Amino acid sequence: GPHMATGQDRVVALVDMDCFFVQVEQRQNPHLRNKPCAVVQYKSWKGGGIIAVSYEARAFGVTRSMWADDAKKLCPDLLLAQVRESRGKANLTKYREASVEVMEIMSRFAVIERASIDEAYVDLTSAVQERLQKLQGQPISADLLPSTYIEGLPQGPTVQKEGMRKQGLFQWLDSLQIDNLTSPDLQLTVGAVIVEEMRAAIERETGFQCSAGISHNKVLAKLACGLNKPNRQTLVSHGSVPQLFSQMPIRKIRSLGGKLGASVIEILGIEYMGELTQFTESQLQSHFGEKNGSWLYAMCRGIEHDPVKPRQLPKTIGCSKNFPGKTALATREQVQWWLLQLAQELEERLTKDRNDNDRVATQLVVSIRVQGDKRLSSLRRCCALTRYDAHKMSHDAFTVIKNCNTSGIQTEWSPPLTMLFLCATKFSAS
DNA sequence: ATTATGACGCT
DNA sequence: AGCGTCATG
Ligand SMILES: [Mg+2]
Repeated sequence: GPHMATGQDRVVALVDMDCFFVQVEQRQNPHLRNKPCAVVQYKSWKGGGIIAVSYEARAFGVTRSMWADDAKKLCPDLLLAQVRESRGKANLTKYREASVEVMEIMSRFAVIERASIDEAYVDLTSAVQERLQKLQGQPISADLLPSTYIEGLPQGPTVQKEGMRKQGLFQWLDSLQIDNLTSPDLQLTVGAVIVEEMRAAIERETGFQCSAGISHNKVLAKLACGLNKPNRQTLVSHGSVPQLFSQMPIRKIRSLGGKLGASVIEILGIEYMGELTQFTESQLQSHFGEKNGSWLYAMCRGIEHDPVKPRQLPKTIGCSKNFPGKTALATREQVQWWLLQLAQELEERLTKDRNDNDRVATQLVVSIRVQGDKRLSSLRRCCALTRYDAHKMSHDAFTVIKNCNTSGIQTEWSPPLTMLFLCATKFSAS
C-alpha cells in the first residue's frame, strides 16, 4: 500500500531521429525529400544492402536488411542514396557528424545518454522541477503539446488521426491536477512540453525530425517512442501500464527481443508482458537469475531503475569490414592491406576524437571471423594502443592475429578471413 | 551475402 | 581478459 514503490520519481525521455541516415541524405539532396527513399551500403551485390528507409518507402514494404534490387521490386520508384566509400569500405563519418549536431542541441535542455548514433535518453526530472516552479500553478494548454499522444486515451463514452490525438490529449489535460507540484502525471506532462521544445529546436537548427517517448524510466520511454512514429511523441503514464502491457508481446520490451525473451515465453507459458505480474520475484529469479528476475518483477509493473548515464560521446571507436562469400581474405598481403585500410580510418577518427574531446584511447581490440564459424567473432584479442599511427596499429593487429593462420605457408592465409575489426577502447582524459 | 557499428553482461 | 547477447520498430 503506502510503502509499495511505484517507480514514479523521475521523468525520462527517449528521442529517436526518424530514419536517420535517410534524413541526413535528404537534407543534403532536396530531390530526395518527401519521397520513398532508402540508404544503401555498396552496390554490386544485389544492388547493395539497405540500412535505412524513409516512411514513404516503408509503406511499400521496404525494410532494413533487404537488398536494393528486392526493394525495387516492392517500390519501383524507390530513390537510393549510397554510403560513402573510403579506403575500400563504407565510411559513416557524415552520419556521425550529423548525430553530433543533434546531441549538442539536446544537451542544452538536459543531461543526455547517447544510446546510439540516432537515439538518446534524456533525464528531465530537474528541468521539469524548474519549469513547474516557473509555471506558478498555471494549467498546461493543449497548444503546448501539438505532436503529443497520450497512450491509452481517448477512452470511454471524428474518424481522423489528428482528431483522435487531440481527443486523447483533451481527456488527459482535463483530468490533470495542476495544483500539485509532486504529481507524477503532471511531471510527465511538463516533461512532454519540454520534449516538444527540444524537438522543435532540433528541427529548426538541423532540419531533422524525431520521435520521442516520455515516461518514468528508460524502458517505458523507449516503448512509448515506438507507439507513434514518425515526427510524433508519446506520453506513457504509470497508470497506462496495466492496459498497455496486457496485450504487449514480451519481445517488444528492450532487452527481451532475443533469447532471454524467448525463454521467458517458453518457460512460463505466457505471451504478454503483463502476464509476468502473476509470478513472485523469487520465481522469476529462479528461472532467469537474480538480476534478470528482479528486473522482470519490477519492469512488468512499469518500474525500472537504470539511470540515464551522463555520456554524450561513444565509449569506443571501431572500424569493421565483412568479407563475405568469395571475397574472403586468403593471402597474407591481402590481410595486411585490409588491416592497414581499417587502421588508417581508425587513425583519422581517433585523431579527430582527440582534438574534439580531450581524451586518448589506450586499448586496441582486434577481432576476426574465420570462414565457416557460426559465431560473429571467431576471435578477439587486445593489445596496447600507445600511439595514433595506422601502420603501428595494423602491424600490432597482425601480430595479435597471425597465429590463427593454420596454413603451413606464411604467404597463404587459411582458413580465409571473413571479417576484420579494429576497435579503440579505454579512453582516458588528456 | 541480415553492414557496420556500439551498448552491456558473464565468468 | 575473452566471449556472448541485444540492438538498428
Ligand atoms: Mg531512428
